Amino acid sequence: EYDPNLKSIDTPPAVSQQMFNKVKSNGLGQYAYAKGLSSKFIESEGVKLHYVEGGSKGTPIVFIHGFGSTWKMWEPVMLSYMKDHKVIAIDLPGLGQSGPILNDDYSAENTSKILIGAIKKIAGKGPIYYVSHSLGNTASYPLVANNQGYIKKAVFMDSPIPDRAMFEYPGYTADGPGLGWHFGYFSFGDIAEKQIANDPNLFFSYFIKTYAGKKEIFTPELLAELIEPYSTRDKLKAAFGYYRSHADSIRQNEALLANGKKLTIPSMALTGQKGVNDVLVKEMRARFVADPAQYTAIILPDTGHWMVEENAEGVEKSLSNFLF
Amino acid sequence: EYDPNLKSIDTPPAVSQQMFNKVKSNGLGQYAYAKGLSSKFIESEGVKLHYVEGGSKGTPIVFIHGFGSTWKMWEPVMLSYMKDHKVIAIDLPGLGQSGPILNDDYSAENTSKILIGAIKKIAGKGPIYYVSHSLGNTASYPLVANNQGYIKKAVFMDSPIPDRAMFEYPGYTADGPGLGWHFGYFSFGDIAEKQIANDPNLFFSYFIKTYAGKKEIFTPELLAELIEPYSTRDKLKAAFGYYRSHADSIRQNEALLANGKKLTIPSMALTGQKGVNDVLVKEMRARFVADPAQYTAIILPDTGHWMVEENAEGVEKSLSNFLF
Repeated sequence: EYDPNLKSIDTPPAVSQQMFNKVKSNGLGQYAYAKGLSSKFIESEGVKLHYVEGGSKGTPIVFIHGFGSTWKMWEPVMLSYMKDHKVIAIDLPGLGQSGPILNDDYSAENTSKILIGAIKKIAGKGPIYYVSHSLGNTASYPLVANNQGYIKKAVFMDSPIPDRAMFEYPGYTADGPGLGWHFGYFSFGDIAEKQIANDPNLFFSYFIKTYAGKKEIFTPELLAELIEPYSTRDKLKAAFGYYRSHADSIRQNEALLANGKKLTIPSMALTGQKGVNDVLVKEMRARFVADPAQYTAIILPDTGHWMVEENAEGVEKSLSNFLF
Repeated sequence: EYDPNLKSIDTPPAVSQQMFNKVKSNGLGQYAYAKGLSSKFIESEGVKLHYVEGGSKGTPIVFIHGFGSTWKMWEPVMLSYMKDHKVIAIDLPGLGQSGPILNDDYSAENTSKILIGAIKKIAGKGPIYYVSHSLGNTASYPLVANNQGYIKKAVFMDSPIPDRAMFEYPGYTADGPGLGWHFGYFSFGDIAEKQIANDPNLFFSYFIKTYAGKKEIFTPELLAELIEPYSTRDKLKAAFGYYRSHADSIRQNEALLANGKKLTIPSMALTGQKGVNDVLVKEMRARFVADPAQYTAIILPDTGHWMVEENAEGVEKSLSNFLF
């Protein structure tokens, strides 16, 4: 929730860059994976994807991060599940250590095409469970909707799936900046890319803390680890490509919804009370589920947008109860 | 109207600063006062306001600029009218050469109180005509609603007056970034202030051209003149205070309307088709005017948001036909 008293940092960009360098050179943040996990790369449709996996036996679980995150956001859950499950977290095209989509088509259909080809190779013949967060929800709906069966169950976390309401979210509210404003700023030419690349730490420290419920978790070192992956123009260009492509993704998802392809597999909207809250919950119920008997909605209390950082226990309990 | 084909500049920020310095050092832009016009300062409620005046006899006309402008935006109109009218253009609190509101209360009620005190000293016993553009519309509704009679006719240009719909304007649309996004960005901590201060020429060249119908008018030299007044953290902080204070301004204007304080004097919505377009026209007609017969709506075709820059003759004739 917007906090009018939150201060932005005044760290000089040069000092922040030293922090980012230290993260990479010391193999921290997105480059750090715990015992049991392996970092790999795979080519899909000419795009080199980075992923991390663990486990072997048991229904595979594929985790797709979003904006401000990489695969790394899933590490605690992956470690928790790897004893019983193959666990796979993939960096979204262009983000983390995955290469960019060079024709700039970051629409839901294109990213879904890229992801599914990789998933089929890494996860195998299935079925699998599919867990998505933030921009993962933008990248993934066609993938999930067109692969029900191979996807046995699916979870979308906090952020809305692109639909007609994305043309409606307000830029401003009685509480200050609204859900809609970043969809505009991030698709406003290359301005966000250029402005944020000048001082990624400044923008993201404020941005990340703003949507956190538990702000104290986000120490400067943790913030550096989180922001390093988004510290260059190429990574910001890729991230904001998702936003430029939203009108496309909306048209694509609206077509799926109208042309049969609602969800007939069990699905869950899992959100943070202090994050995006009830938007995804209402959205999926009203528009995305064929039978509400298969739909679970859970809003974690006192939890912001960064759900695994702030409430890994709540995320894990919700996923376990729903998936297994 | 967003332009996906418009490119941002690549001018180094140091080179842009040379341009801003040339503007100030040579008395260009907001510092250039045409023959017959006089630059002055007046204290109101502890705030030092800059204003420019011309003419002597005739019903006075007060002009209030908005975001991206200063008194300077009105100069051609002022020159047109000064032989027959006292003409007065005031820099909004904190903007142009006016000093800041130190407690950050840039709400409609506060800015209206500051403005009306100065206006009554400068313009005299009245009655007067009042003409506003962009953030001037945010600053001015209580002033106008509470001083009808002294204010004999009022014109609001392009931008909406803060009301309930300002909590609704979408951040994103099928045609790209929407009317709502900047209301959120500009009220998001001090992030806009800091990012734009790093390279004002980059942000404003793109912002200004995007909102223009006639983009060719905005040469680098004109843009240097327009951006210089918004080239420092203090000026940007004030500008974005109007945005932080919008939720206050909305509650204040809604309270006015709910207590029946609609306009009962002739009023006009004068907008640019390629600018904010029909939003203000519809808003004033539905919510702000007691008697539709007193209300004039004019949307200038092929004219963007910067109405006097882009169509000085159309603005002058529309104003003249309505006011005189």
